[PDB]
Amino acid sequence: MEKYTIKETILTFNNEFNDPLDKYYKILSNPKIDTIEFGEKFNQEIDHLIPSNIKVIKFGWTSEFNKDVNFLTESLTEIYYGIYKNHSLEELQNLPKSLLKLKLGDVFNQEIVENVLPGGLTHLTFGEEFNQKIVENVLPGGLTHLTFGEEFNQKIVENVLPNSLTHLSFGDCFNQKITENVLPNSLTYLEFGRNFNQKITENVLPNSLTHLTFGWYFNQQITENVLPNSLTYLEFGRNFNQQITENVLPNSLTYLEFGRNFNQQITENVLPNSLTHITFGNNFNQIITENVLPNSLTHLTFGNNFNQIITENVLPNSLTHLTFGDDFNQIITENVLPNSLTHLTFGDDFNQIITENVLPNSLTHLTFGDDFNQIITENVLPNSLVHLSFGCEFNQEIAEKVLPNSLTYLELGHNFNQKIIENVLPNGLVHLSFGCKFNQEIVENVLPDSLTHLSFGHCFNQKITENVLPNSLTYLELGHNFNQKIIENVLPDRLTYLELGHDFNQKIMENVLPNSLTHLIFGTSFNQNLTENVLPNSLTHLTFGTCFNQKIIENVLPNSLTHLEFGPKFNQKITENVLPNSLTHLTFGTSFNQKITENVLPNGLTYLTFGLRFNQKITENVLPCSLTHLTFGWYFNQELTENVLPDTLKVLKIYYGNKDIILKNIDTSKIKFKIEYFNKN
Repeated sequence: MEKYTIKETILTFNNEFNDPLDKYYKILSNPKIDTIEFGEKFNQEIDHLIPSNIKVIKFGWTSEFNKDVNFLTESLTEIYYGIYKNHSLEELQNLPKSLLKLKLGDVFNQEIVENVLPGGLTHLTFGEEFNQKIVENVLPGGLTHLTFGEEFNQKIVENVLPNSLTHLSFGDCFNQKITENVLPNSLTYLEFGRNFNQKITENVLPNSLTHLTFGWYFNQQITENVLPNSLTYLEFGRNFNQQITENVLPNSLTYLEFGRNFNQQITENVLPNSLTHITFGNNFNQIITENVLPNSLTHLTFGNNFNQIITENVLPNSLTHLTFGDDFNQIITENVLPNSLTHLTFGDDFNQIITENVLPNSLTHLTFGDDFNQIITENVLPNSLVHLSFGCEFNQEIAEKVLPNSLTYLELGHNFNQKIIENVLPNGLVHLSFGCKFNQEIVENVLPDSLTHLSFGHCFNQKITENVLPNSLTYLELGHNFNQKIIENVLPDRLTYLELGHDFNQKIMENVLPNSLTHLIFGTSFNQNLTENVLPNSLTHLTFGTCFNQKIIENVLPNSLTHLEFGPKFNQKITENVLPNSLTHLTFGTSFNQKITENVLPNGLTYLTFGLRFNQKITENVLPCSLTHLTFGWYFNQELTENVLPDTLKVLKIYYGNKDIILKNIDTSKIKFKIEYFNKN
């Protein structure tokens, strides 16, 4: 929060770092760093202050840097400038001939002429404001990637783009005609920006283009033999809404995406059989008939407005993924969904009855939307289904033979609150999740013993008695309102994770928590005293919630515990032999402010974090002898001495505002550990 940081090869300065570099040469000469990342505030000379090991200088788009730069290392290969950086043409002419990748500053807006940009450059990106003409032999001859900024809107004529270019991206304002032989024969990716709305005729798109993306305003017809036979990816923009007739989409296309406004009829022999992915935009709402969709289609996504009926032999037998939008709510009868379909997702509005042999026997994943709320009877859900998710409004009874034996994942939605009796949930269910409103009794032999994960929503607040929870349960999450006593022989023997909710605040007696539990999480309200042999001897992680503020005496915290987190309100004395010797990570909450004497903190503790309000003196032989990471809070305001800190210490985390008081008696220039500062904002 007040430093620089090294990761892999990239050194990143602080986002607030604005200091001269004269003294960092040593730091920057570290032979394992390739790049420097500067931030928002840095605005200092970098001319002769950069060793030649760093080959990439990335400034970050909001950088405040605007210094004249004329002596970059002749080993630089990449540099990217930010929003406030300008250039003179001299500066660009002084760029090193090693440069391969360049983003110009966003202020720059002067005509670049011949023999200015580095000749060997391969990647060029113009700044936001650049909008000057470009003529022949201006762009480096071996350029491969060219990206224009927002404001560029100048004509591009023949032989200005290198015949080596593969990637071309226009910005928001570009809107000039593109004529024959302007786009290089090597181009593969072409992206137009917001305002491009110009006709595209034959022999304009090269024979090598694979990816074509239009932007917001493009809305011109696409005629026969305009799209090359190499195109595999075609994405239209918001406004494109022209009819696509026969033989205009090439026979190589695999991905087709429409934008918001496309809403034209699609007849036969328009969608090439090669297409695997089709996505419609928001407004498409035209009927699709029998032999229209390609026979290779695997993925089909409708937009929010689509709501036309789908009859037999419309969906191809290749389709595996089908996703409906908000508005779809048409009846689906028997032989409509192909027998290849594995993933079916409905949108908000779908709420039609689904009868016997509508859902194909290949379906593995069925997701309903907000409104679905019809009864589901026997032989409706197929026997291949593993994953079933209901939406907010489903709230119908689920009878015995409704859910298939193959189901492993059941998620019930916000409003579901019907009774669940025996032989409803299939043996084999692994994940069961109840939504907000579920609050019905769960008696025994209801939850399948195969279940491992069980979580309840806001409202569940029913008793859990004996042999109710399945034998294989490893994960139990209780919700906001759960506040019932948990008794002996309720939690099963393989439970490792138990999370209690906001309201839970009942006493826990001795043989309640199983000796398999490793993780215990108390909610906001828990504030009951914990006594001896209550917490099991397997527990490694203990987290207290907001309100827990009871004194912990000896032989309460188990001898297995490694990670202890107190909550905001915990503020009780901790004396000798209370924290187990196994502890390695200890975190106090906001309000803890008690004196800590010697022989209290386990010596094997490695991570210690005090909270906001802690402010007690630290004397000798108080801090653990193994401690490596010590963090104090905002209000800590005590002198630390070198004889008080253990020799193992690696990192001390401190509030900057109080450094002068905390480090009064510490030569920062002779310590073996690293000091990290934090701010209030």
